[PDB]
Amino acid sequence: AVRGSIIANMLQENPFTLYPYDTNYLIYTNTSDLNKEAISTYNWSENARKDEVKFQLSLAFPLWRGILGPNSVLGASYTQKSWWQLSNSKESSPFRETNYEPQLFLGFATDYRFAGWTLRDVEMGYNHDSNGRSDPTSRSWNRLYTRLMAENGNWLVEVKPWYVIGSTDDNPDITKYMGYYQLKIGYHLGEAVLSAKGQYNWNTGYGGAEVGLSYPVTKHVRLYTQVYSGYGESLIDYNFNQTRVGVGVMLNDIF
Amino acid sequence: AVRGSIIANMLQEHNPFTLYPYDTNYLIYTNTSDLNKEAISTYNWSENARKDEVKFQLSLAFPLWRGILGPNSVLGASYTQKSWWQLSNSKESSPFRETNYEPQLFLGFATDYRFAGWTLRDVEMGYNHDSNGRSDPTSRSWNRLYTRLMAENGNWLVEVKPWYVIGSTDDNPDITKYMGYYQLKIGYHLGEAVLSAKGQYNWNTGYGGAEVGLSYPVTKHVRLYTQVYSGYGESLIDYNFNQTRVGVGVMLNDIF
Ligand SMILES: CCCCCCCCO[C@@H]1O[C@H](CO)[C@@H](O)[C@H](O)[C@H]1O
Ligand SMILES: CCCCCCCCO[C@@H]1O[C@H](CO)[C@@H](O)[C@H](O)[C@H]1O
Ligand SMILES: CCCCCCCCO[C@@H]1O[C@H](CO)[C@@H](O)[C@H](O)[C@H]1O
Ligand SMILES: CCCCCCCCO[C@@H]1O[C@H](CO)[C@@H](O)[C@H](O)[C@H]1O
Ligand SMILES: CCCCCCCCCCCC
Ligand SMILES: CCCCCCCCCCCC
Ligand SMILES: [Ca+2]
Ligand SMILES: [Ca+2]
Repeated sequence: AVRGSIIANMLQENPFTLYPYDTNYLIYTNTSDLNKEAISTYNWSENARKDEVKFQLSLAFPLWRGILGPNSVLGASYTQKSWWQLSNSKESSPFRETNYEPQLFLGFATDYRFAGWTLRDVEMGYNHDSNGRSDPTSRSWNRLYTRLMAENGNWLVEVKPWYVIGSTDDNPDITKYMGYYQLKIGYHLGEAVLSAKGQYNWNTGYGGAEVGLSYPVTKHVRLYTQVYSGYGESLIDYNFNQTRVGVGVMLNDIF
Repeated sequence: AVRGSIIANMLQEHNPFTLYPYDTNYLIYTNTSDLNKEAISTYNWSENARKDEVKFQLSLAFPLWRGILGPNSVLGASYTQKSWWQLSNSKESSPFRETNYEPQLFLGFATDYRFAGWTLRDVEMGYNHDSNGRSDPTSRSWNRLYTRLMAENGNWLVEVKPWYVIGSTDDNPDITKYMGYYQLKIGYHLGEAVLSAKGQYNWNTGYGGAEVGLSYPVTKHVRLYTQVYSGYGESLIDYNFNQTRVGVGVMLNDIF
């Protein structure tokens, strides 16, 4: 029963109640640069705008609680990120890009304590990340990963290392830009949450950072502001660098 | 509270890391009688389209303001998303054929109006946008002002949702000929099993479509689910296209 424990939440016991995995938000954004050369096969690409509506849905699905003892769970998750040219009525406001991220995993709610920090989540599983397109906009990669989440007072730190498995023919140099792990830091400043999510490949010099700030405006809606800077904001832009700023609303933050 | 009442659920305060569902949430593997290659001929991969597809629906309710118009009312929003995915079509890099995005803003009320055995439980008024996220020439969209009314009686649930089309429907001008002005939903609780039927019919044109389903709990959060769709308007790109589609897979929540 811990703020930010995905798995501890999933263990909690009516049947019309869904569980979140990651953050759920809808924001209005502008990017520094639109990647028009990657989406050149789309008819509307020449007239693509830098202002878009960005949103993420993310859900956890407990399938088997107690598979490996009282504090474990066989679970699934689904994260979806979409970039939508709403203001671009000239081209019938199309979606530029969606990322679909299903996962299947074994999760453990833990309490290992070291140096003031408490390891709360240990999660191991399969991750698929694709963009739902055909050639040549198709982008896709699969990962075996471990997610480890620890908290210390107002801090939350999450490390997610992975191993790429299978084909990456659509984007074979993706690990050059994405790296082999993802770091997440949350900071709780009163009821406000400062957040940072990113990757850095130290042998290639590539990475990207997502910084955010949210605060409850009501007991229903949080205000949320986001900056993304770097490579790999979306699969179609994994090898593309830009800076994006957005404002909007959020249900859940990382803790 | 009451099984099947979206509004009654939305009024229950909870732990802020719990979402509310609006419609059903499911993931099924499907085979259609006919794939509408014609409508999607603009896509490079259209002629190698395969009749087997993954279909899934996500649907969430978002309480914005409880008590806006009294203790049993709510200002809310919903988002329903349906996707058809050519998973098996590795030859074309398994693209999505079609997604429908259905955001709503509404005023809802939890009621207790009993009449001839049936108890009206949900009264909902709001705005609906239904788009496919495409550009010319595959773009399909329509806006609607609707009322949703849900009533129950023993093992039965009946939901009627009549609407009024508003604004331009320039991507699909004759959409009302295949969809109609209302949607009917019937749920039946047979033990832990749920029979469901969801449909529309235009009496003046003879066009319609129906979706029948059966689900059974495997666990407290997961159900096995089978679906048959038959008729017109399964998706926006197929509003004027007739097909029969059968699917099997898993479900979180059924209609009650
Ligand atoms: C924090 C949210 C950013 C607000 C910026 C949104 C409005 C800017 O919109 C801009 O209009 C231009 C011409 O009219 C387009 O060509 C640009 O690509 C578009 O970004
Ligand atoms: C509520 C925790 C009771 C204190 C016993 C936990 C032992 C952990 O040990 C220490 O605890 C301190 C907090 O007491 C931390 O600041 C130290 O850095 C940590 O190493
Ligand atoms: C039995 C002691 C109860 C009083 C605990 C107050 C001490 C606050 O100390 C806190 O201890 C936590 C537990 O290790 C650490 O995680 C925090 O980082 C630390 O500051
Ligand atoms: C989102 C549109 C702006 C209107 C603000 C909605 C106000 C929140 O509304 C209400 O606040 C009450 C007091 O905390 C609670 O008792 C309710 O459960 C909550 O919904
Ligand atoms: C059971 C809840 C529905 C979850 C939908 C996830 C489907 C994964 C999509 C994969 C796209 C490439
Ligand atoms: C919390 C996330 C809600 C997402 C709302 C998306 C609305 C998309 C409309 C696109 C149709 C063309
Ligand atoms: Ca693909
Ligand atoms: Ca459109």
